[PDB]
Amino acid sequence: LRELDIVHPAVKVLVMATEQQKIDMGDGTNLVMILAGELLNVSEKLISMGLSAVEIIQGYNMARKFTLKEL
Amino acid sequence: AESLRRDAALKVNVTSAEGLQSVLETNLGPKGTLKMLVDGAGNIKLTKDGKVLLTEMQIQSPTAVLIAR
Amino acid sequence: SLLTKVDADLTEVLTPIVTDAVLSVYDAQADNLDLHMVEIMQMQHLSPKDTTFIKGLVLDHGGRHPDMPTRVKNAYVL
Amino acid sequence: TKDAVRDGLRAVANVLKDKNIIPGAGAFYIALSRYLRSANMNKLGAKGKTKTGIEAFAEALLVIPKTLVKNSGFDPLDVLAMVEDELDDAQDSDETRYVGVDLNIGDSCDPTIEGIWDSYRVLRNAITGATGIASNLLLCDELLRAGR
Amino acid sequence: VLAMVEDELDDAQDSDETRYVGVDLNIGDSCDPTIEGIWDSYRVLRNAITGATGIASNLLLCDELLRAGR
Amino acid sequence: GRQAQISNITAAKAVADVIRTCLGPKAMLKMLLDPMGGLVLTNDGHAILREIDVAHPAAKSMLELSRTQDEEVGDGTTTVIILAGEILAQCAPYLIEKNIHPVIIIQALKKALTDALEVIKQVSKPVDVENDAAMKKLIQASIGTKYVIHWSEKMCELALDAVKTVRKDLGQTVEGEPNFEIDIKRYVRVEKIPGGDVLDSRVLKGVLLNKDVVHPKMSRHIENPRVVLLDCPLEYKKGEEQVQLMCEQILAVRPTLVITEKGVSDLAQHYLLKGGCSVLRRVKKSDNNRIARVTGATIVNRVEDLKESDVGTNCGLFKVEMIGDEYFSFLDNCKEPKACTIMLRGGSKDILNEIDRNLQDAMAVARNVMLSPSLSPGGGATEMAVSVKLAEKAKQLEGIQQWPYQAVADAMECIPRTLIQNAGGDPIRLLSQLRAKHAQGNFTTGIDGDKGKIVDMVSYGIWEPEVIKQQSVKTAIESACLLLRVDDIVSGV
Repeated sequence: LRELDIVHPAVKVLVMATEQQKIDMGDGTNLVMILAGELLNVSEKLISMGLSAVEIIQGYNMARKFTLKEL
Repeated sequence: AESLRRDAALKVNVTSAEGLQSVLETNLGPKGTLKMLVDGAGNIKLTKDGKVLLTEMQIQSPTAVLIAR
Repeated sequence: SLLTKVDADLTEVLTPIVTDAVLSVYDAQADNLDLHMVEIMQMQHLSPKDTTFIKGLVLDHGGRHPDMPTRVKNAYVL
Repeated sequence: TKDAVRDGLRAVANVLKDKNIIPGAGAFYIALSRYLRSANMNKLGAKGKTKTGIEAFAEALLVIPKTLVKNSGFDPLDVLAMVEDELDDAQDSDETRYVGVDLNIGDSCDPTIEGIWDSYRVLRNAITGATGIASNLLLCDELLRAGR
Repeated sequence: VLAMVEDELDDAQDSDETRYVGVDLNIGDSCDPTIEGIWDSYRVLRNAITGATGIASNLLLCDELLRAGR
Repeated sequence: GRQAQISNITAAKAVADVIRTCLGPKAMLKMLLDPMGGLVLTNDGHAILREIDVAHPAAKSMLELSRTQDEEVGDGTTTVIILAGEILAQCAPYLIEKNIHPVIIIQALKKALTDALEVIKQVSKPVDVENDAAMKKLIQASIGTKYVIHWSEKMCELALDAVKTVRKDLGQTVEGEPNFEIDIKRYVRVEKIPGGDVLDSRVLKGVLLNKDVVHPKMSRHIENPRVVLLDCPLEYKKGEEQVQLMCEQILAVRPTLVITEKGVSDLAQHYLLKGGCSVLRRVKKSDNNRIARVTGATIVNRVEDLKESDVGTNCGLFKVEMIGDEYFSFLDNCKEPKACTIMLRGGSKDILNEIDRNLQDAMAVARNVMLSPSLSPGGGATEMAVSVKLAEKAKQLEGIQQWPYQAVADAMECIPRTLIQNAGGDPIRLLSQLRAKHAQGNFTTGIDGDKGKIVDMVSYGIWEPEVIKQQSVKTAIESACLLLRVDDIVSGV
């Protein structure tokens, strides 16, 4: 990602989030970028279905707390 | 030598205001949307503050100039 | 004011920080309040969820020696 | 985060300086838009032609409660009728009960229990400030292009 | 003319009487339609309000304009 | 050919096109788009015209004529352009379609201007120039809708004291009579004083100087200081005991005060210290002419030529007492030395700068009442009343000038129609009723700006001086005729 030229500024958000995985833990950089790309694909059906993106964000915050307790 | 008058402004001023209104309409409130504004600095910045939005974008429309003040 | 500019998950973290920030620097009298007296430090290292409130003042360049003590309680400043 | 901290300190700054506080979540805008509409009809002390433009100002104050529910996907007409039904029961009784829009549940709410409050100084200059700015835009008949 | 008629109708209710008000096109103020002599039939206005309501409502009911048959 | 005459009328209409809604107290705000991205939201008529870039040369002539009227009077700038602009519009079909000679139209405007001034003198009403309460509602026209509205009561006392002091009747038929003989420029010149209060502001008669004492030990209070004026300062003379000799020439009369235009060396300070006289340096040249008039000391170049005729009479006080953290000097006395110095004090420098321009415009309107002891009805009442008299005098002319003479009455009705277009009412309905009220109403029926219903001006008491109405119609005819005098436009050096 450091050797590639990024055009759309929205892609840089995932690039900056990818470096967060490499600096601290250093492992799992592929798990962060691939999972973040799929969360947008499953949300594309929800954005089209008429579910507002606000409740889509609120749903992930409730699902994130349920996942951390199960780990 | 005719007394016919025109509007030519208020219809454009309201139309230019409705365009700027919709930008800050979804940015208001805790349930609003967070928009990204990057002009020329390559620095990603996300804020809902209405004053910061107008200072980071150069608007040629004269309607948004008074709103910026 | 906090719930507007964030995703509402950071509000619960900054709720005790922002509330205790004004009350600590401002004694209760007529007087007035000064927001310039409240310092603001920016760090890109730790996550925003771990942020905490600083009652005192923090500095940039400290002394570097391996034998310096980690914690010093009731220290005199000169 | 820096924008949220600087906005939070200046919001609390007006709380200690000014002893007056106003509830948010559209509680002030819905009550003001409904009061100004029924005040001029009973008094009739302004003018017959002027009340036409006064109605535009009352209807322009209801956009804020309709905007908060618009981003959440809720029907702005549904939440508007639910608040008006609660205000009608408050006018019959001589007590004081405030009504506000709840974004999480979607129904109305008590702004004193929920804890949503807005500064008095911010909202005092918001009505007067937006009045002069929106008025000057309506005073320009023709755009003047010169200087070159 | 809209303000003068609405202000006249409100003063007639407080006086406890029945007074009809209408628009005078020549002078520009209001007028009494019984004295001026302007009258419309009952069957004309009955089908006008009912007819214009059903036809205009059906226009908003159109979801899409389809082009077929050619 | 005839194409240049069309462009002259078009250029005059294009300039008046902007100020159409800029006439009256209800004038709206304009937005000027600059090529650099700036905007000007000020509603001032004459302030926008200076920033308007125009092409046709006749449009530049309207800007120069409006600039001259802007210096004499503060208001009525847009009134002249609109009035002169509508004359060319009504005379456009007469000059082209009717094939009327332009000088005949110009000559008709000259005869119509004479009859217009006679009607203005008839509709004028007598006013007392010595009444202080009557001058309050007059000057208020330049007061209200400004920050000085709260101090308006105190602002009237500051304006009347400056005008009544420098005015001289001198009525006689021998050498000619200036009415009250007011001089605003030199005598009424104001110097702002930092610090103080606006309510305590008083009118001082004399010359004020902010320079303090140049010596550490000196008497701060002098009973009767005698002002001595000079050009060449005290120092060693150089070509393009000597310093003490220059001091002995001044001490020949033993003065108690010494004022030097330029700086003073430290050598001359010790020589004049034993003589019991204060030393004051750093004095402007423009003030030296005013100091000699409030004192009587003859201005002399060489110190050896200083005359003994200098007098220190009519000096109120020497008090140097500090005001606003700065030592001042007050030459004011209890008599009028044919001049005055207005002392403006306030709580900041921004307030003083606003009172400055406002007080000068307040006294300009005050002088307009003093010069002409008559008032004319405002709010379109004067403009409509003259148009009624023009229609009656058009039937007795019996000539070719009758057609362009009737076009003037149509332009006289544009000013009251202008206030109606900004009022929001029906212009055709109001102008038809307003014209009939002047015949049987003794021109007492005006137009109300705040409400918008046609009412009389006797109740609200809206009145303006005659000299503004005279100079408005006089400049408009001179501006309209000047555009008709040029039938051809050429380019090149």
